[PDB]
Amino acid sequence: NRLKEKYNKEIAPALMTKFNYDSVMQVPKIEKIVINMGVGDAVQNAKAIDSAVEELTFIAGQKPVVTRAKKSIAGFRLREGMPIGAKVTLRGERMYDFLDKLISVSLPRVRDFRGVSKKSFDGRGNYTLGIKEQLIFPEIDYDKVTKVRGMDIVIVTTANTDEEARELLTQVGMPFQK
Amino acid sequence: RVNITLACTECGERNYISKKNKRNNPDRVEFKKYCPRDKKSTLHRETK
Amino acid sequence: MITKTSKNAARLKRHARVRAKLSGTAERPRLNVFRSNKHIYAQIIDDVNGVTLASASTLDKDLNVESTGDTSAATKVGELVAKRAAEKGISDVVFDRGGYLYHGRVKALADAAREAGLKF
Amino acid sequence: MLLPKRVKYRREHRGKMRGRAKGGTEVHFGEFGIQALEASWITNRQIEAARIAMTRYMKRGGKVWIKIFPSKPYTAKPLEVRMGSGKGAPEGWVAVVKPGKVLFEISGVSEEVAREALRLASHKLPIKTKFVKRE
Amino acid sequence: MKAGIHPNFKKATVKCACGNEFETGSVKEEVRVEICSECHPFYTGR
RNA sequence: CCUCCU
RNA sequence: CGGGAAGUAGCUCAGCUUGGUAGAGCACAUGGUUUGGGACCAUGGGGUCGCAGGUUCGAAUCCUGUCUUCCCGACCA
RNA sequence: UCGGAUCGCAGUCUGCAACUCGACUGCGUGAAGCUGGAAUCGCUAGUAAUCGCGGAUCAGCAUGCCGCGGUGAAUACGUUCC
RNA sequence: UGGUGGCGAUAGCGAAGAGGUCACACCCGUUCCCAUACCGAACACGGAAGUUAAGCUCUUCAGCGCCGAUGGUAGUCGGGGGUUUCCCCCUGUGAGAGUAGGACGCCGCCAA
RNA sequence: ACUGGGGCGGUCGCCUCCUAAAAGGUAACGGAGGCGCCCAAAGGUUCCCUCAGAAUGGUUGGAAAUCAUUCGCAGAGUGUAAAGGCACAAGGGAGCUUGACUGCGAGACCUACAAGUCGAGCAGGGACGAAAGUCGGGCUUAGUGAUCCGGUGGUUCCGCAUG
RNA sequence: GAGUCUUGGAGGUAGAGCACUGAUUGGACUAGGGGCCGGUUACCGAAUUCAGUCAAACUCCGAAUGCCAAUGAC
Ligand SMILES: [K+]
Ligand SMILES: [K+]
Ligand SMILES: [Mg+2]
Ligand SMILES: [Mg+2]
Ligand SMILES: [Mg+2]
Ligand SMILES: [Mg+2]
Ligand SMILES: [Mg+2]
Ligand SMILES: [Mg+2]
Ligand SMILES: [Mg+2]
Ligand SMILES: [Mg+2]
Ligand SMILES: [Mg+2]
Ligand SMILES: [Mg+2]
Ligand SMILES: [Mg+2]
Ligand SMILES: [Zn+2]
Ligand SMILES: [Zn+2]
Repeated sequence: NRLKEKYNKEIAPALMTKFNYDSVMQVPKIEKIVINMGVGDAVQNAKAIDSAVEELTFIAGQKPVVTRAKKSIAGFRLREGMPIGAKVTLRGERMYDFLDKLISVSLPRVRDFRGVSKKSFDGRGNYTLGIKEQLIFPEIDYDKVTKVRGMDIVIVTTANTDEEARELLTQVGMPFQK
Repeated sequence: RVNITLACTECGERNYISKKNKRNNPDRVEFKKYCPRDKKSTLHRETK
Repeated sequence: MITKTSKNAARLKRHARVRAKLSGTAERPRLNVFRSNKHIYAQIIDDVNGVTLASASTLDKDLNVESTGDTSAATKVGELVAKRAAEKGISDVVFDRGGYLYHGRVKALADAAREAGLKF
Repeated sequence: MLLPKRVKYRREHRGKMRGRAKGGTEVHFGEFGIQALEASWITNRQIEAARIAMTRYMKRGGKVWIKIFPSKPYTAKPLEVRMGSGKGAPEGWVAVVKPGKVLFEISGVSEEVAREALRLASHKLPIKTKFVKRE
Repeated sequence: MKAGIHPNFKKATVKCACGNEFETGSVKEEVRVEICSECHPFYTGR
């Protein structure tokens, strides 16, 4: 799609010049996008997962895997092996198709949107942004949603540093806070 | 958790003993085991 | 960042796992496979002495195959190592799949090697 | 009164006290110190008496290190019982002190004051001792 | 993509009422948005 | 049921 | 000295044996009723389970130590 | 589309002056509240209930008070009990 | 160079460089076999536009890790002595720590 | 019955550690703990894999749920006590299974006896695997009780003149 | 069969050490808590770090002896 073509033709040659790499193989790319929904109210409500899956299914376009509890935790009333979340890993076209829709369409629909933060890099050039409403995604219908619930969206990149990752994401339409 | 006998379904010979949990396995357990009489692997079933 | 693991480093762990239960003697040597991106290679080895007895690759000029990568090349290589084995007086071997899944090119080599003579 | 905060086993073998001290045979933190010439258990009660005696004479000036810590528990049976019927209950705490061990060190006073402070402490301890200097 | 388990995913075409047009991949056949990157003010600048 | 002292 | 048993709201007691929920009576508080009390009626709130350590995802509950208070025993000489 | 508290902004008027501490207006905000436990009050007719209107005090400030009309019920067997 | 072995990390970490026609990689695809508790990431099948950036290969280095004497000391078999919770002596033996030092690989086989 | 006199209290079999003096063994009413099971997979096999914890980022979401990256001989796990082991895993995952087989068994360990332990290998008929091969329960070591008597199933055995 | 010499081996004691577990001293250092105003202090402090102690049920190590053997010799 347009963003993959934009990456190869425009962004990657620019980053080569920008950072003055020896090889084109050094140019940072987006590896994968992991979308996570933590669903701790699955402890209480059994159908919370079934719903949360269905939302994430349409948003991403792949069937999510249902994550389970690594430990029992008393504070949360969590037992080991309980379904308490759902992730989906996006690579290739399904990744760029998603990331295009995120930037082009969904992040505009965020209520009172004033850019995504410049702080939210991990220190090694991976970006994570927290969505609050699943209503922003155009596949999600307003009427069908009952329980409102957000998600984490990890953008993993081959950038070693934040400034290299920042550049790549800025070169994509991603609206960083001015 | 209880002692069981597995009788060969062909000849009827009570060939094996074993244990099972009745809570976990309430129905009569079945296994394919060597029957010395029949000189082959036959289905054996928990005795009623 | 994402530090990727070397496919070969992963393979060598898998190969070590094979080689724990499997090794060549002079009487019954080890038909090892190595499968590169471009080529496929077969060595017949005994591990007590540590010596290759026969070999065959897609680098051999005897093969007049177009694609060295594909399964058809593996069948040609599997024949040729089995022929060269029979010259040295080798019938029985153990197949060392080299960490690779017993599938595709590696299986194609193994199946060709059987038909050509070698007993496994 | 020094004792360990917890211990792995409340009842331990008494053990033996052969040999010179493994470590702590030189004044290391302080300028001056008192060295054991004989082996003994030193109880936590004796360590407190010795500490106070030297600290009072220094007028709480300078600095005292207590190089031994009474980690080893010792048991006693109740008065007047017969032998046997299990080991006695934990009674107190001792440090095992072998010849050569520097027990206390002192800094921040004169040698004359150090000598006297440590002399006074020596009379609280169940062993012969020698005054020592760092090098 | 192991078959059966996933949803149907195909050409889409998103359309800003504001006028922008482009074709992503999505589940819906005709996506129609009332806002996008070119219309929204943070992106444009006001 | 009870209803402080002068 | 040896052996038991308790220790939970202000007071008296359940819950412990089966690990996941802190209860009950009186008292306390607010309202009502009465000239005003009492009684009565309605409506609330109150510990974190002696202390410490342990096992457990999780301890009033299971294990240990300690403290306090009781009870029983201490015989043949 | 009940209700109109609370709060933000912008005003109006009186007054020397509306911070503490005025009323009113516009725009925005849009709380509790789904007819109220034990208990308890008024009223026998143009009454009760409900709807507006006026006045004194007063610069300004009334859901209070004192008046005014509009619409306009139900029920009373009876005297045992409070 | 690549494959495949043997040898206690003296082989390892870490750091700084160098290299790629072929070979080894990354790399480019998902029609097919096969594949993912989701994902062609991996595994699998195919490809050669690109690249030595990484792996891989080769130099240099003693910061970490590793190996490591000699001497001395502790201990101790045997034999004696004493002031006997312990200590001393004599013919043997002899650490651990510490250190001098070594070491940034040594030895095969096959193919090109 | 044991018993630093007896009574009273406690204990009695099995497993693990220390005491135990660097083979093995080794006492005390010495010091510490477990056991009288559990699991139809928590067994077999084939294939794949790597853990604790921390830092940093991130909706709800906290000290701590799920996600991502980095560091990470293991600081985890191994049904359960402990010890010895285990990261070519003995730890984790998935597919197919029932070897948690029948007949045995060179030879060993242990040992007063009775018992207890290990075992290559052979045959029968299988499981998994392309094959090599592995499999006679479980990382190992507790989870058990002689004889007599009686019950139940099987049986080319006996059957008090003969059937 | 035994003794001794020679050779090989199993094993974790004495000693020692701190690599693990546990205990523990001083300094640097502060997360955090406590007095004292989101602010400050001679009050305690986890981790980290430097140095230092200790251990029947600690071990990165590790004897002397003893033990099991082999090999001849005396
Ligand atoms: K006695
Ligand atoms: K399995
Ligand atoms: Mg009247
Ligand atoms: Mg007025
Ligand atoms: Mg040495
Ligand atoms: Mg007796
Ligand atoms: Mg007695
Ligand atoms: Mg008794
Ligand atoms: Mg011994
Ligand atoms: Mg022994
Ligand atoms: Mg009898
Ligand atoms: Mg007869
Ligand atoms: Mg020692
Ligand atoms: Zn049968
Ligand atoms: Zn637009």
